[PDB]
Amino acid sequence: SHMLEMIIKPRVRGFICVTAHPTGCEANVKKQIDYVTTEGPIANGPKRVLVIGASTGYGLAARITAAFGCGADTLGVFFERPGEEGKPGTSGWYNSAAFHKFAAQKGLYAKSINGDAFSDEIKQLTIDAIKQDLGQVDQVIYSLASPRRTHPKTGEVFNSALKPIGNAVNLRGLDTDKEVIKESVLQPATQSEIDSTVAVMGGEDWQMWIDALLDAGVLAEGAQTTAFTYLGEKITHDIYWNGSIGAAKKDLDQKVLAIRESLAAHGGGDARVSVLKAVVTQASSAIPMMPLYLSLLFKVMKEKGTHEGCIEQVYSLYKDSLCGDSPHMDQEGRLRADYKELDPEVQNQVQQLWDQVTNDNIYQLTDFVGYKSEFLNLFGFGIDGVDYDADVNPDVKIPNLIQG
Ligand SMILES: NC(=O)C1=CN([C@@H]2O[C@H](COP(=O)(O)OP(=O)(O)OC[C@H]3O[C@@H](n4cnc5c(N)ncnc54)[C@H](O)[C@@H]3O)[C@@H](O)[C@H]2O)C=CC1
Ligand code: NA
Repeated sequence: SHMLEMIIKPRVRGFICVTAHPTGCEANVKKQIDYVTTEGPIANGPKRVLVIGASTGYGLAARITAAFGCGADTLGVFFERPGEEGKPGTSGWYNSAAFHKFAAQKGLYAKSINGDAFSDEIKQLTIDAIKQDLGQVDQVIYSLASPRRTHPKTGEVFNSALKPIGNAVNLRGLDTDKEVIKESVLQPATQSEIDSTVAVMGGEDWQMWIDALLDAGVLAEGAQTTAFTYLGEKITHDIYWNGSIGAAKKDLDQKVLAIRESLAAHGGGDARVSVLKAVVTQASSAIPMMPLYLSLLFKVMKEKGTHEGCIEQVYSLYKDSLCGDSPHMDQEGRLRADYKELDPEVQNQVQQLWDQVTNDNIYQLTDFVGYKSEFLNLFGFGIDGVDYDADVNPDVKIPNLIQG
């Protein structure tokens, strides 16, 4: 009778929210779109863009930036769960439904492919879509965050590890359920754990993608590809940059060589690793220390007027560096968009606060309030203008969605 609709509220445990709100996710996507259109157009951008990991976080922001900033037709790949009666879909599903809605309103092409981007099947479906619709693509954004990867050949399942390397580490953090500041000791990764992490979050699959598009002739001349990375403040180095996930990110710096080699022989193509700031996403919230680190960083950067989320960061990456006349390069040939997080004065303040925070001063020393708000926003909760009291049909459909 009324069974087709429901009132959807957050159900949160740690860094996991098992519900998502379709109306709220739509409004969140609209907010990011309106940011881009308010900042204004970006000149000399790609007009045909493939985003791998296009449904949430930085990849969603890249899709929105490319489409509503550069005016691009966009093809997205992601791995999300559709809604069904009584069972809300994932936020990325609802985000992507909204993206298709708003793109079509603006007369922009938007097609998506839902499935495992690590697989040959999904690469071929993507190839088929480009051939049918666009001819070629000018830019490929590589923005996957995953705990696992099934090798497309051997069928071996690799699982990522988020551990330090060498020595065990005493890592402080904020338990967001209990609101306590506490520490735990993380054991170092074994060689197998490191290899598995490089296999998942390293650059092999990115390479596989560019080669497959190349072989099929659906990569255009003067095209560009970038994969997102994080270097972070020195305080994050034990768990991130110099940890197992860092070994994977370091591999991007090496794969950006052979991939760039393949592309540069193809009409003068290129590849870069783009370094971005820490933001609240499904991925970051799951990394040890990150909820505490983000709570502090948010506070410090807000004090300086430099706080940004996904859309602000990616908009500036496109405008300043991917398409801009004065790009921000480092000594490694990485594109850097993260310098405001890495400023020595910011690092110093974050470090001082890191060593002062307790159960009783969390709200005086940090922006845990902001962290919590942004975390809920990911899932479509706490958004302006959304009536959370209203029943909603969780079964939200997407036109031009190819299910793998
Ligand atoms: N979150 C952060 O602070 C930062 C993240 N980055 C990097 O940006 C990239 C994206 O991260 P986030 O935006 O944080 O993650 P996210 O969790 O918001 O998004 C992950 C995306 O990958 C997709 N995905 C995951 N597995 C897939 C699969 N097997 N097949 C197809 N799609 C799949 C998801 O659908 C989603 O679109 C990552 O490389 C991450 O390391 C870089 C700087 C900092
Ligand atoms: Na992403």
